[PDB]
Amino acid sequence: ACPLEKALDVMVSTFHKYSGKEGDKFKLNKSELKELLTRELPSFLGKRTDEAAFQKLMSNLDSNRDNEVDFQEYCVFLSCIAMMCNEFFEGFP
Amino acid sequence: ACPLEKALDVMVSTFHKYSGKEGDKFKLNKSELKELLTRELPSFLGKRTDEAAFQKLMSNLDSNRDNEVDFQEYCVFLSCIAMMCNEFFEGFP
Ligand SMILES: CN1CCN(CCCN2c3ccccc3Sc3ccc(C(F)(F)F)cc32)CC1
Ligand SMILES: CN1CCN(CCCN2c3ccccc3Sc3ccc(C(F)(F)F)cc32)CC1
Ligand SMILES: CN1CCN(CCCN2c3ccccc3Sc3ccc(C(F)(F)F)cc32)CC1
Ligand SMILES: CN1CCN(CCCN2c3ccccc3Sc3ccc(C(F)(F)F)cc32)CC1
Ligand SMILES: [Ca+2]
Ligand SMILES: [Ca+2]
Ligand SMILES: [Ca+2]
Ligand SMILES: [Ca+2]
Repeated sequence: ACPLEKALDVMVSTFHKYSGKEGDKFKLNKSELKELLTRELPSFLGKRTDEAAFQKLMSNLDSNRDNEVDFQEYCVFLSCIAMMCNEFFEGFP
Repeated sequence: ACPLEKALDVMVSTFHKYSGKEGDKFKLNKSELKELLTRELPSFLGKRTDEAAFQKLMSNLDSNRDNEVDFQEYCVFLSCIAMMCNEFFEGFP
Protein backbone atom coordinates (compact mmCIF):
# COMPACT_ATOMS: atom_id res chain seq x y z
CA ALA A 1 0.00 0.00 0.00
CA CYS A 2 2.95 2.43 -0.58
CA PRO A 3 2.40 4.52 -3.73
CA LEU A 4 5.74 6.34 -3.30
CA GLU A 5 7.69 3.08 -2.93
CA LYS A 6 6.00 1.67 -6.01
CA ALA A 7 6.84 4.89 -7.82
CA LEU A 8 10.59 4.49 -7.03
CA ASP A 9 10.30 0.86 -8.17
CA VAL A 10 8.84 1.88 -11.56
CA MET A 11 11.39 4.65 -12.11
CA VAL A 12 14.27 2.24 -11.53
CA SER A 13 12.84 -0.79 -13.36
CA THR A 14 11.80 1.25 -16.41
CA PHE A 15 15.39 2.33 -16.89
CA HIS A 16 16.41 -1.34 -17.04
CA LYS A 17 13.60 -2.39 -19.24
CA TYR A 18 15.36 -0.58 -22.06
CA SER A 19 18.96 -0.31 -20.98
CA GLY A 20 19.49 -4.12 -21.12
CA LYS A 21 18.39 -4.47 -24.73
CA GLU A 22 21.68 -3.71 -26.51
CA GLY A 23 25.39 -3.14 -25.84
CA ASP A 24 26.12 -2.06 -22.29
CA LYS A 25 23.20 -3.61 -20.27
CA PHE A 26 23.29 -0.83 -17.70
CA LYS A 27 23.26 2.18 -20.07
CA LEU A 28 20.90 3.61 -22.70
CA ASN A 29 22.35 4.10 -26.15
CA LYS A 30 20.47 6.44 -28.58
CA SER A 31 18.03 3.87 -29.77
CA GLU A 32 17.23 2.53 -26.31
CA LEU A 33 16.77 6.14 -25.12
CA LYS A 34 14.37 6.91 -27.96
CA GLU A 35 12.23 3.85 -27.12
CA LEU A 36 12.09 4.85 -23.45
CA LEU A 37 11.07 8.42 -24.08
CA THR A 38 8.56 7.61 -26.84
CA ARG A 39 6.96 4.81 -24.87
CA GLU A 40 7.29 5.86 -21.31
CA LEU A 41 7.29 9.66 -21.45
CA PRO A 42 5.12 10.63 -24.40
CA SER A 43 3.75 13.68 -22.55
CA PHE A 44 7.25 15.03 -22.26
CA LEU A 45 8.22 14.02 -25.81
CA GLY A 46 4.88 15.11 -27.07
CA LYS A 47 4.40 16.18 -30.63
CA ARG A 48 8.05 16.51 -31.50
CA THR A 49 9.77 13.28 -32.21
CA ASP A 50 12.21 14.27 -35.01
CA GLU A 51 15.90 13.24 -35.16
CA ALA A 52 17.48 16.60 -34.21
CA ALA A 53 15.29 16.65 -31.10
CA PHE A 54 16.62 13.34 -29.80
CA GLN A 55 20.13 14.64 -30.57
CA LYS A 56 19.63 17.53 -28.16
CA LEU A 57 18.16 15.18 -25.52
CA MET A 58 21.23 12.95 -25.82
CA SER A 59 23.47 15.99 -25.58
CA ASN A 60 21.69 17.35 -22.52
CA LEU A 61 21.65 14.00 -20.75
CA ASP A 62 25.02 12.58 -21.63
CA SER A 63 27.09 14.85 -19.36
CA ASN A 64 30.12 12.60 -19.16
CA ARG A 65 30.06 12.29 -22.94
CA ASP A 66 30.52 8.53 -23.25
CA ASN A 67 27.67 8.60 -25.80
CA GLU A 68 25.27 6.80 -23.50
CA VAL A 69 22.91 7.62 -20.64
CA ASP A 70 23.78 5.80 -17.40
CA PHE A 71 21.59 5.51 -14.35
CA GLN A 72 22.87 8.67 -12.56
CA GLU A 73 22.39 10.74 -15.74
CA TYR A 74 18.81 9.31 -16.03
CA CYS A 75 18.10 10.30 -12.40
CA VAL A 76 19.28 13.88 -13.21
CA PHE A 77 16.84 13.85 -16.11
CA LEU A 78 13.89 12.58 -14.07
CA SER A 79 14.66 15.07 -11.39
CA CYS A 80 14.55 17.91 -13.95
CA ILE A 81 11.03 16.88 -14.94
CA ALA A 82 10.09 16.62 -11.23
CA MET A 83 11.31 20.20 -10.77
CA MET A 84 9.11 21.39 -13.60
CA CYS A 85 6.11 19.65 -12.00
CA ASN A 86 6.89 21.23 -8.67
CA GLU A 87 6.59 24.70 -10.16
CA PHE A 88 2.95 23.95 -10.85
CA PHE A 89 2.34 23.48 -7.11
CA GLU A 90 4.42 26.53 -6.24
CA GLY A 91 1.88 28.52 -8.23
CA PHE A 92 4.44 29.42 -10.92
CA PRO A 93 6.15 32.22 -8.93
CA ALA B 1 -1.37 4.32 -19.44
CA CYS B 2 2.18 5.54 -18.56
CA PRO B 3 3.55 4.13 -15.35
CA LEU B 4 6.63 6.38 -15.42
CA GLU B 5 4.69 9.60 -15.78
CA LYS B 6 2.33 8.34 -13.03
CA ALA B 7 5.41 7.62 -10.86
CA LEU B 8 6.72 11.16 -11.32
CA ASP B 9 3.28 12.41 -10.43
CA VAL B 10 3.31 10.43 -7.18
CA MET B 11 6.91 11.55 -6.34
CA VAL B 12 6.03 15.19 -6.71
CA SER B 13 2.54 15.07 -5.24
CA THR B 14 3.60 13.18 -2.08
CA PHE B 15 5.99 15.93 -1.11
CA HIS B 16 3.18 18.45 -1.32
CA LYS B 17 0.77 16.22 0.52
CA TYR B 18 2.98 16.79 3.61
CA SER B 19 4.83 20.04 2.96
CA GLY B 20 1.75 22.21 3.19
CA LYS B 21 0.47 21.13 6.61
CA GLU B 22 2.54 23.55 8.73
CA GLY B 23 4.56 26.81 8.34
CA ASP B 24 6.34 27.07 5.02
CA LYS B 25 3.83 25.43 2.61
CA PHE B 26 6.63 24.28 0.27
CA LYS B 27 8.97 22.79 2.82
CA LEU B 28 8.95 19.79 5.14
CA ASN B 29 9.70 20.60 8.75
CA LYS B 30 11.01 17.85 11.10
CA SER B 31 7.45 16.74 11.86
CA GLU B 32 6.15 16.77 8.23
CA LEU B 33 9.28 14.82 7.25
CA LYS B 34 8.68 12.11 9.88
CA GLU B 35 5.06 11.67 8.73
CA LEU B 36 6.11 11.32 5.07
CA LEU B 37 8.88 8.77 5.84
CA THR B 38 6.67 6.85 8.28
CA ARG B 39 3.64 6.80 6.06
CA GLU B 40 5.13 6.73 2.57
CA LEU B 41 8.55 5.05 2.90
CA PRO B 42 8.10 2.53 5.76
CA SER B 43 10.49 -0.05 4.24
CA PHE B 44 13.17 2.57 4.30
CA LEU B 45 12.70 3.66 7.89
CA GLY B 46 11.78 0.39 9.55
CA LYS B 47 9.81 0.40 12.79
CA ARG B 48 10.84 1.97 16.16
CA THR B 49 13.50 4.43 14.88
CA ASP B 50 15.39 6.49 17.52
CA GLU B 51 15.88 10.28 17.47
CA ALA B 52 19.61 10.09 16.72
CA ALA B 53 18.78 8.22 13.49
CA PHE B 54 16.02 10.62 12.48
CA GLN B 55 18.25 13.60 13.29
CA LYS B 56 20.93 12.02 11.10
CA LEU B 57 18.43 11.69 8.26
CA MET B 58 17.20 15.29 8.64
CA SER B 59 20.64 16.84 8.55
CA ASN B 60 21.53 14.64 5.65
CA LEU B 61 18.50 15.72 3.63
CA ASP B 62 18.89 19.36 4.84
CA SER B 63 21.90 20.48 2.82
CA ASN B 64 21.31 24.20 3.26
CA ARG B 65 20.94 23.88 7.00
CA ASP B 66 17.73 25.90 7.38
CA ASN B 67 16.02 23.05 9.34
CA GLU B 68 13.54 22.20 6.52
CA VAL B 69 13.59 19.87 3.47
CA ASP B 70 12.78 21.78 0.28
CA PHE B 71 11.66 20.11 -2.99
CA GLN B 72 15.22 20.20 -4.39
CA GLU B 73 16.50 18.47 -1.25
CA TYR B 74 13.72 15.90 -1.41
CA CYS B 75 14.73 15.00 -5.03
CA VAL B 76 18.34 14.35 -3.96
CA PHE B 77 16.98 11.94 -1.30
CA LEU B 78 14.77 10.03 -3.70
CA SER B 79 17.40 9.82 -6.36
CA CYS B 80 19.74 8.37 -3.68
CA ILE B 81 17.21 5.65 -2.81
CA ALA B 82 16.82 5.08 -6.54
CA MET B 83 20.59 4.53 -6.94
CA MET B 84 20.61 2.02 -4.08
CA CYS B 85 17.86 0.15 -5.96
CA ASN B 86 19.79 0.38 -9.19
CA GLU B 87 22.59 -1.58 -7.46
CA PHE B 88 20.30 -4.60 -7.24
CA PHE B 89 19.97 -4.69 -10.98
CA GLU B 90 23.57 -3.98 -11.48
CA GLY B 91 26.16 -6.32 -10.05
CA PHE B 92 26.30 -4.88 -6.57
CA PRO B 93 29.85 -5.42 -7.73
C1 LIG C 1 -2.83 11.55 -19.37
N1 LIG C 1 -2.50 12.83 -18.72
C2 LIG C 1 -1.70 13.71 -19.62
C3 LIG C 1 -1.02 14.88 -18.89
N2 LIG C 1 -0.48 14.51 -17.56
C4 LIG C 1 0.04 15.66 -16.79
C5 LIG C 1 1.15 16.36 -17.55
C6 LIG C 1 1.78 17.43 -16.68
N3 LIG C 1 2.35 16.72 -15.51
C7 LIG C 1 2.31 17.39 -14.24
C8 LIG C 1 2.18 18.76 -14.03
C9 LIG C 1 2.12 19.29 -12.73
C10 LIG C 1 2.17 18.45 -11.61
C11 LIG C 1 2.28 17.06 -11.79
C12 LIG C 1 2.35 16.51 -13.07
S1 LIG C 1 2.50 14.85 -13.33
C13 LIG C 1 3.54 14.76 -14.69
C14 LIG C 1 4.53 13.77 -14.85
C15 LIG C 1 5.31 13.75 -16.01
C16 LIG C 1 5.15 14.72 -17.00
C17 LIG C 1 6.01 14.71 -18.23
F1 LIG C 1 5.32 14.33 -19.25
F2 LIG C 1 6.49 15.88 -18.53
F3 LIG C 1 6.99 13.88 -18.11
C18 LIG C 1 4.20 15.72 -16.87
C19 LIG C 1 3.39 15.79 -15.73
C20 LIG C 1 -1.42 13.76 -16.70
C21 LIG C 1 -1.79 12.49 -17.46
C1 LIG D 1 5.85 18.50 -26.70
N1 LIG D 1 6.21 18.67 -25.28
C2 LIG D 1 4.99 18.87 -24.48
C3 LIG D 1 5.37 19.08 -23.02
N2 LIG D 1 6.31 20.21 -22.92
C4 LIG D 1 6.74 20.27 -21.52
C5 LIG D 1 6.43 21.65 -20.95
C6 LIG D 1 7.66 22.11 -20.19
N3 LIG D 1 8.01 21.41 -18.91
C7 LIG D 1 9.32 20.83 -18.90
C8 LIG D 1 10.41 21.66 -19.19
C9 LIG D 1 11.72 21.19 -19.17
C10 LIG D 1 11.99 19.87 -18.83
C11 LIG D 1 10.94 18.99 -18.52
C12 LIG D 1 9.61 19.42 -18.54
S1 LIG D 1 8.37 18.30 -18.17
C13 LIG D 1 7.21 19.36 -17.56
C14 LIG D 1 6.34 18.86 -16.62
C15 LIG D 1 5.38 19.67 -16.06
C16 LIG D 1 5.23 21.00 -16.43
C17 LIG D 1 4.14 21.85 -15.80
F1 LIG D 1 3.68 21.35 -14.67
F2 LIG D 1 4.64 23.06 -15.61
F3 LIG D 1 3.07 21.92 -16.55
C18 LIG D 1 6.10 21.55 -17.37
C19 LIG D 1 7.09 20.78 -17.99
C20 LIG D 1 7.52 19.97 -23.72
C21 LIG D 1 7.12 19.83 -25.18
C1 LIG E 1 6.17 -4.57 0.53
N1 LIG E 1 7.49 -4.79 -0.07
C2 LIG E 1 8.53 -4.22 0.80
C3 LIG E 1 9.87 -4.46 0.10
N2 LIG E 1 9.93 -3.81 -1.22
C4 LIG E 1 11.28 -3.92 -1.81
C5 LIG E 1 12.24 -3.13 -0.90
C6 LIG E 1 13.53 -2.76 -1.66
N3 LIG E 1 13.19 -2.00 -2.87
C7 LIG E 1 13.88 -2.27 -4.06
C8 LIG E 1 15.07 -2.98 -4.18
C9 LIG E 1 15.58 -3.24 -5.45
C10 LIG E 1 14.91 -2.81 -6.61
C11 LIG E 1 13.72 -2.12 -6.55
C12 LIG E 1 13.18 -1.87 -5.29
S1 LIG E 1 11.72 -1.05 -5.14
C13 LIG E 1 12.02 -0.11 -3.75
C14 LIG E 1 11.54 1.20 -3.57
C15 LIG E 1 11.81 1.89 -2.36
C16 LIG E 1 12.53 1.28 -1.32
C17 LIG E 1 12.79 2.02 -0.03
F1 LIG E 1 12.00 1.62 0.93
F2 LIG E 1 13.99 1.89 0.48
F3 LIG E 1 12.46 3.28 -0.24
C18 LIG E 1 12.99 -0.01 -1.46
C19 LIG E 1 12.77 -0.70 -2.66
C20 LIG E 1 8.87 -4.28 -2.12
C21 LIG E 1 7.49 -4.18 -1.43
C1 LIG F 1 14.99 -0.37 8.28
N1 LIG F 1 15.70 -0.01 7.04
C2 LIG F 1 15.70 -1.09 6.04
C3 LIG F 1 16.35 -0.51 4.79
N2 LIG F 1 17.71 -0.04 5.14
C4 LIG F 1 18.26 0.63 3.98
C5 LIG F 1 19.64 0.11 3.66
C6 LIG F 1 19.55 -0.24 2.19
N3 LIG F 1 19.49 0.81 1.11
C7 LIG F 1 19.62 2.22 1.27
C8 LIG F 1 20.85 2.75 1.71
C9 LIG F 1 21.07 4.14 1.82
C10 LIG F 1 20.07 5.03 1.43
C11 LIG F 1 18.84 4.56 0.92
C12 LIG F 1 18.58 3.19 0.80
S1 LIG F 1 17.06 2.66 0.21
C13 LIG F 1 17.53 1.20 -0.48
C14 LIG F 1 16.81 0.70 -1.57
C15 LIG F 1 17.19 -0.50 -2.15
C16 LIG F 1 18.27 -1.26 -1.69
C17 LIG F 1 18.63 -2.60 -2.33
F1 LIG F 1 18.32 -2.66 -3.61
F2 LIG F 1 19.91 -2.85 -2.19
F3 LIG F 1 18.02 -3.60 -1.74
C18 LIG F 1 19.00 -0.80 -0.60
C19 LIG F 1 18.67 0.40 0.03
C20 LIG F 1 17.71 0.99 6.19
C21 LIG F 1 17.08 0.35 7.41
CA1 LIG G 1 22.08 -0.71 -23.36
CA1 LIG H 1 26.98 9.24 -20.31
CA1 LIG I 1 5.67 22.80 5.78
CA1 LIG J 1 16.84 22.75 3.75
